[PDB]
Amino acid sequence: SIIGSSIKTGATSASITGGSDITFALTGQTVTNGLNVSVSEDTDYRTRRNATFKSRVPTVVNGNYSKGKNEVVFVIPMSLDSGETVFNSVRIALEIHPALASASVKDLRLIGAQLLTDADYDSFWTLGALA
Amino acid sequence: SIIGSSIKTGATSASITGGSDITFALTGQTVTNGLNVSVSEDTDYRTRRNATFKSRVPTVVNGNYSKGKNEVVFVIPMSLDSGETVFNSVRIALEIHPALASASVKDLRLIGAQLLTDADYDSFWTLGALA
Amino acid sequence: SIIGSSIKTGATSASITGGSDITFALTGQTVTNGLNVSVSEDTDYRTRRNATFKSRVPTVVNGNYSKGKNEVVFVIPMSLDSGETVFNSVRIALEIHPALASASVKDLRLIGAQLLTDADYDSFWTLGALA
Amino acid sequence: SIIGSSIKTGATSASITGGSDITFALTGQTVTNGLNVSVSEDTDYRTRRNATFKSRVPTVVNGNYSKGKNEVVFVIPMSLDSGETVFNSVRIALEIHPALASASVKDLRLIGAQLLTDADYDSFWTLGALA
Amino acid sequence: SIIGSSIKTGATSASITGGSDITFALTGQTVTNGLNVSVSEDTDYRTRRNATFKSRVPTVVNGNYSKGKNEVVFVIPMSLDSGETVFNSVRIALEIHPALASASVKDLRLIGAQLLTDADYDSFWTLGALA
Amino acid sequence: SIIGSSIKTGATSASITGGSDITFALTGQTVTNGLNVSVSEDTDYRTRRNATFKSRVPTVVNGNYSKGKNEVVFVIPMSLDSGETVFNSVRIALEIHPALASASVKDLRLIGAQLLTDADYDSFWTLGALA
Repeated sequence: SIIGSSIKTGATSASITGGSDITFALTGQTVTNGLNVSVSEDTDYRTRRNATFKSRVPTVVNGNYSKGKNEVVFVIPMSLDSGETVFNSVRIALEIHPALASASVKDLRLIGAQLLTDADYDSFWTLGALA
Repeated sequence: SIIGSSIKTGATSASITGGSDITFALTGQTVTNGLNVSVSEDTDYRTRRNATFKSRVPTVVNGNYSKGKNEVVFVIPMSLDSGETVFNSVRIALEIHPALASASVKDLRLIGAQLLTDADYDSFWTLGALA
Repeated sequence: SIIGSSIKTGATSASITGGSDITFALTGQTVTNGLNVSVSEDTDYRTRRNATFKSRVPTVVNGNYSKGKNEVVFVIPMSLDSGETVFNSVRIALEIHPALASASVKDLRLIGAQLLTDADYDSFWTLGALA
Repeated sequence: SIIGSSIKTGATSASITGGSDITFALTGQTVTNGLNVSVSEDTDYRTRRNATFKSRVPTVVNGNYSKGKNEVVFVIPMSLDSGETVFNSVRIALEIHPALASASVKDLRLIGAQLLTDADYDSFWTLGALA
Repeated sequence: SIIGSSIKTGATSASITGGSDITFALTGQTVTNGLNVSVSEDTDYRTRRNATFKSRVPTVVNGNYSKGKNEVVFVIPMSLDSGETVFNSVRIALEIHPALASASVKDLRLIGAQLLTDADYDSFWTLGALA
Repeated sequence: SIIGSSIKTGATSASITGGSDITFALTGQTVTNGLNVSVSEDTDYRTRRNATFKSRVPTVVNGNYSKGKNEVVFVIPMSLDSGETVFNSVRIALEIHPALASASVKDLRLIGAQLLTDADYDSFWTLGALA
């Protein structure tokens, strides 16, 4: 279902037919080049979904610029039966050279979002199935 | 607009209002535990957009499981004025522990894709703006 | 009057019948994982009252959490007759394990603040009196 | 909410709109320069809230006096799911040079209490949020 | 024009009759003792105007205070016909001893600004004239 | 207050609603590549405000120009309780490459002046705040 899948490029926008809200607040977990915001709507810190935003800037090397990198890491911590608590992590990193078109940047955001949420990729994401 | 942003958990589904289709086909670029599919709709091999799916399953070691990891990377190549061709990357990795709920797996997929597209973060991704 | 003193747990709130306001503003004195705010209402830099907020979040290590620590220190500087300026300190640290109830966190804040102000301990703080 | 917060100085007194009483009795835990009193109103020793009072006196060094230090440590012990029991600790230490005004000492007690209990600082104390 | 120039001291406030707005957002470039905010309104990072704020607070040596230093640097980047990209700088550093009058501090800010924006100095700033 | 501040670019001109005049006359202090003009209106040299103007023109290396540098430093001298006399400084240095737009030069002058004299930055300049 990965091979021969179809996804929209240059989409006008994307949206979500969704359920309840969730709201971020500042965590004050020291994070270099970024922020930590957790959801103040979960009641138990030991399992509060949080998210970390990072932004590395392009490097100026003798008139040549490297691509920059903007990461987000969203985390669901869960307490195992063993007592050891672990982390379920969705990470999305977007690396862009400044010379790319402002429109292609947003096309890239939306095409990644489709790669996450489309049904064609359900087997891949959930089961790990290649091809 | 990161601090205080609001997104949806337990969404029924996500969708996209957008333009033209793009179709994938298998590339055969060797990728370990993975798969390269490029678009058959772009014509120039230099600038032909391609994605790569890597997959690693939860493996049991010493009686208990290790969280598994499913990466995707979608790439827009562009030739720079200097001659070197550089890649523009969006990379989405998703690491799940086997104990997570089937429903919370899709909640992670949708809450991650919602961090790319939702206008609240629109200033973050484009401008690299921490606020 | 320590032995046998009585204070309130699960208080709805605490309040203060008192005089003039004092307003804080950011100082920029470098404080690691922290923040210096001094009063903009005192005028002399020598004797200008200032507070410092340090914050350390619960960090997971080897599958489980470590209790976090939030310090404050409020300082009244005074110049001594000998010339050396000395600081007068009230320091309030609060260490919470993530498993504590949200309500018991505020119960700790109020039961601690009630140990400063309640007249039973009034002889302890002023006179350094153990009884 | 820490930056630009307002608190009362030279307050006449502070109080607590509160719930049920709690009473301290002598613990006989050997504590240097101080006492241990636990609440005889909790029924299970393994989780009896206790408090420890310490008083270090000013040091006389050739006509010069160091500030003295009066600590209180209030502790909620809690039994984890792991079986290991840990301690939730509010600690309040007040360091005063004897030459400070008797009125400024009590202003310092009350200003620390406000720093604990005011709503402006809820985010800081609970979440660990700086600024 | 520099010799004999007249500028207002003890001014109430300064203003600017001008054109379009520009807004700053936090860059996420790591700066020692400092901050980087760039222009959220310029669309190409390669030429995004940005400002960097450094701050050092007065340091005390055995009762004697040192004048502190607040720097700002504002940069217009431009790429040359050489391909090399050069930074066009304006840097304003204000060094104040704590004992200075609160109003003399703001008089220094305003008198510095007049030294940039009065016509008497146009020849100096633009060309480098020393009369 | 620094993050999110708004300031005018492409401004026509800046002005100052202010108090009394002050006039400069040539000091006759020898300054390399520079000039010293002090205040003809302060009566005691010991505390006469003075300004020093330095200038370096763009230098050409085999056809390539170097950004030139125009410095100004303005000084309020004050004698301390120590007897020691310290200089209170504001220093503005404008470094321009010859290829920059004539109007962008004056826009830099005006935007630098706004960075001193806008309210958004009061906390930064006076105290040293970095937010």
